[PDB]
Amino acid sequence: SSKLQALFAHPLYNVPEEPPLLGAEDSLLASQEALRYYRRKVARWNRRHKMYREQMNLDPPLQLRLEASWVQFHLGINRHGLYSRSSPVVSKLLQDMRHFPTISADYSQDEKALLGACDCTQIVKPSGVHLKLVLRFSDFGKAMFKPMRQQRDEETPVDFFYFIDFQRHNAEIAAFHLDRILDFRRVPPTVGRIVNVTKEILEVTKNEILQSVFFVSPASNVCFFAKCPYMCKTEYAVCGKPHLLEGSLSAFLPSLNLAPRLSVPNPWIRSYTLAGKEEWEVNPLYCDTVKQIYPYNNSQRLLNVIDMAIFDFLIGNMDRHHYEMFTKFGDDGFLIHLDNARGFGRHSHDEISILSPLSQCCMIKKKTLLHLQLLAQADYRLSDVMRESLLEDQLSPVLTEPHLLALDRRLQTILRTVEGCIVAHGQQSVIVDGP
Amino acid sequence: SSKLQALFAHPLYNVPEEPPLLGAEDSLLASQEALRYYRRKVARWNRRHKMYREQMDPPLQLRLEASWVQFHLGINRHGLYSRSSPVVSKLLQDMRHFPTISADYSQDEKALLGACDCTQIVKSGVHLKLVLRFSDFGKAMFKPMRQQRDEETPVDFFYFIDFQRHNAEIAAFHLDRILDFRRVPPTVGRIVNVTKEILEVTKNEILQSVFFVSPASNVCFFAKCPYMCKTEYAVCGKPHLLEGSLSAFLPSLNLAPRLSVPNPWIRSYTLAGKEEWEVNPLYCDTVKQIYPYNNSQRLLNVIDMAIFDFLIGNMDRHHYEMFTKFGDDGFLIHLDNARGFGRHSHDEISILSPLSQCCMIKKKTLLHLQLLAQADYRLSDVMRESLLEDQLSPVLTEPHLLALDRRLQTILRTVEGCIVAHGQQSVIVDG
Ligand SMILES: Nc1ncnc2c1ncn2[C@@H]1O[C@H](COP(=O)(O)OP(=O)(O)OP(=O)(O)O)[C@@H](O)[C@H]1O
Ligand SMILES: Nc1ncnc2c1ncn2[C@@H]1O[C@H](COP(=O)(O)OP(=O)(O)OP(=O)(O)O)[C@@H](O)[C@H]1O
Ligand SMILES: *[C@@H]1O[C@H](CO)[C@@H](O[C@@H]2O[C@H](CO)[C@@H](O)[C@H](O)[C@H]2NC(C)=O)[C@H](O)[C@H]1NC(C)=O
Ligand SMILES: *[C@@H]1O[C@H](CO)[C@@H](O[C@@H]2O[C@H](CO)[C@@H](O)[C@H](O)[C@H]2NC(C)=O)[C@H](O)[C@H]1NC(C)=O
Ligand SMILES: *[C@@H]1O[C@H](CO)[C@@H](O)[C@H](O)[C@H]1NC(C)=O
Ligand SMILES: *[C@@H]1O[C@H](CO)[C@@H](O)[C@H](O)[C@H]1NC(C)=O
Repeated sequence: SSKLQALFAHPLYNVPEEPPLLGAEDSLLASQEALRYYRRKVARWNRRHKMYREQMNLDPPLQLRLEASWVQFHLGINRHGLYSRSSPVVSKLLQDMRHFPTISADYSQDEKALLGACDCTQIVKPSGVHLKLVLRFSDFGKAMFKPMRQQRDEETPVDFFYFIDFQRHNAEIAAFHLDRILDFRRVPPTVGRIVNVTKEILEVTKNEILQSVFFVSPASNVCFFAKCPYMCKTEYAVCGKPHLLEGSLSAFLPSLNLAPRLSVPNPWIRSYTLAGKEEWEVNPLYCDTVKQIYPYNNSQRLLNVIDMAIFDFLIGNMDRHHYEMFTKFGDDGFLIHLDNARGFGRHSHDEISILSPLSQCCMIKKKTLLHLQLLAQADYRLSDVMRESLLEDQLSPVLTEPHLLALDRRLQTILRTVEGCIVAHGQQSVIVDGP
Repeated sequence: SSKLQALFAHPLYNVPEEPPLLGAEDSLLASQEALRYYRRKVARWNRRHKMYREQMDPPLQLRLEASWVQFHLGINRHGLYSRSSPVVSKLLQDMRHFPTISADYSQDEKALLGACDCTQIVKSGVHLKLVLRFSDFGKAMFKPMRQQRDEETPVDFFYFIDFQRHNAEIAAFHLDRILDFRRVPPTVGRIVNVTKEILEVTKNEILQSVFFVSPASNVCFFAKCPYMCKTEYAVCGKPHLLEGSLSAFLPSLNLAPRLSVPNPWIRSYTLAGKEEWEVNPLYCDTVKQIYPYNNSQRLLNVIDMAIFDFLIGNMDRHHYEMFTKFGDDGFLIHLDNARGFGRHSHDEISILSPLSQCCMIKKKTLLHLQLLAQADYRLSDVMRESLLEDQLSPVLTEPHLLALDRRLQTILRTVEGCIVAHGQQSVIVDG
């Protein structure tokens, strides 16, 4: 039969989560306050669209429809995660980002600043994906489009080979599918899409700078480039073949005006060579100190970081410098796992230093451990349910077989690490229950 | 006598460097082209200053004998400045004493205004730094001392806070000069009247509006977006004076373009047991076959940079910068050393990975390290002596100074390990 279907039909994936949702105070957005904010944005967008049409030389207006996928997605964000388990709203949102036509395109706000005044210090930073764009669909929803990395390192002399995000777009897609399978529900829905850069980007953008950077390749391909990255001799161009370009689309979170977010540094982003001969991943003194440092003094926050370390270890992401949280949900709120483009880069190496929070603190959520133990059994094998889940995406296969099988190998390392913690402290100390 | 004086009088610190400079192609700037560019900027600044003052004095003239002008014209293929340079000595004094005439935000921080997004704010970033311009038209990067405790910055993680930030920029330059790397810009400490020398001289209305008087009757200025993100957001005089670090500006990118290059050893990896990462050569054997590390000079320069970073315990050298004119094999600029001198009781040997994996080192670099390990030229003694010249003396406490001796011994013991495995001929490269 189907292992993915058996997984979500399993009793474990149908246990109600505690404490139950109390409606208002547990939802991220207030429906009436958020809807009138979106209605003002749609009226704003229609005014710009009517005036822009007059400035050039030339359809019915757009209406904010409450039943849109992204609207229900935003209103569905609650204290338990970004989305619900076995959610038909997420399924509809994935299809909508995959098929809906685009109506506008622009740069991301963080890259509109780096249009200068070209300085290679703020351009060659890691984890930064230049040439990415924000697309707006016909239902007014927005997604972050990260195009596939195409240029080899000979075309980018400054880039170091083993740091290039070759798997960049595949990593965003597969990280969401693993998030759903693990039932963390902490990364935004993400799909692959083959995009006509001419029709769905160049012909819909109102940004004159983005219009001017499009050009025709000597091989008769349609391309757009970033000028400042080109001068810094890093990645600067992507091209259709001759029009179609493959990439990843990630659904936008609610506006920071409606839901502010904080960025918090990851205390385990770096490992340290301790004075011999105790190993870093096994020594608990660091976490013993972090446990006494706000906000890691409360149980939920440290357990959430341990969840994030397990997720990062599974995808081999060494670049989680910071994690983000919603302000409304306070310190005990869940962590948002954004920008996973640095994952799934090395299928033949497992960086156990990512697991350091688990191996040092020696505690784990009961829910998290049961899901990992279930995904290690043959009937629910993690590589099988992942491969099956990823067949839904337009860019199937998202992950090759070596990456899928590495998920099973890294899962065994996580469970074998849990065994080590239990030997040293007992199940009562390691396996923490939820309020 | 004086160990610092004995160091620079030693024969080693007076050997002429090969190959000798051939004048034109070895200097960074073309004198006549750069001087007319600076003269246009001074005329521009006088034009901006004449209109601004009318909306509410004799003009400024670009003087060739100014310290920073000779500093810029002195940059050549061998480093940012010359050994035992009286121009550098004058520049350190000028940045310490000259009055300011203008103040503004750094260019990279004018972008984050803002439009507040905490992702681009909590990035090694000093958001309260300012660029000051002196009466001789020279510019310096002012990084104020970190004052706010972590209770006032709920998002900041304690062991990541750059408490030693301003002292680290100063001490990193003094160590750069003592090592004779000559690769970081001259840097001084200064106790700055934030009212007289910043608020009353800036033409940026936003910077004017962020100044306020503390309830404790201190003069402060703050950053709005960092405050909302619950990170470091304010520094204060007591009630006017605030100490910080001043780093001399490099020439304009219009005159001398620079590239940023990722450090291939910024991260360490857990190899399959039980071979250690810093000792296993397979990684550098691969990097040696990857441009531009296939040529000798570039890899040796990175190894120099790793030695420097290990001495100061800087784990945050994600990128290094180079001048475009000098092409490959050019020297590396060691900028923004604010993350150094943070842990005096811990030695992160993974920083030394380029040396311990590649097992090669410059002959010049090794001889300077071997000399600085001897009692008569002890690195901690010459550093402590050198740092007494700064207004914020001692700049470094005793644990940080003594850690320099311990890390120097670790570097030398690593070289011995390389020589045992490959012999002196393979490890010690000549120029
Ligand atoms: N799913 C996501 N993946 C990656 N980054 C995201 C995602 N959602 C939001 N962001 C980040 O948040 C920014 C959008 O923040 P903002 O609050 O401006 O949203 P907005 O809807 O554009 O705001 P406004 O309501 O003013 O138009 C993006 O530039 C991006 O960097
Ligand atoms: N000593 C230094 N330490 C650290 N960073 C520096 C130093 N000198 C220069 N920089 C960096 O290099 C950048 C150079 O900027 P820029 O090219 O605008 O210089 P400029 O002289 O202001 O140029 P312009 O001729 O346009 O005025 C600065 O923004 C600064 O961040
Ligand atoms: C992708 O989009 C482009 C642009 O709309 C399509 O190209 C055009 O349609 C036909 C086919 O060449 C021509 O008569 C038009 O003149 C083209 N327009 C432009 C602006 O070039 C293209 O067909 C789409 N599909 C693919 C697979 O490329
Ligand atoms: C720092 O600078 C301020 C401003 O120049 C000095 O304050 C002034 O002191 C004079 C008398 O010496 C008064 O006439 C002004 O009204 C003061 N201005 C303000 C804003 O208070 C201050 O004395 C300086 N502090 C030093 C040099 O330590
Ligand atoms: C965690 O520590 C903070 C310290 O400010 C305290 O306010 C909070 O009540 C503590 N919570 C728990 C669950 O220990
Ligand atoms: C290193 O490789 C580049 C390009 O592959 C080449 O131009 C250069 O000459 C090589 N280095 C040496 C020392 O030959």
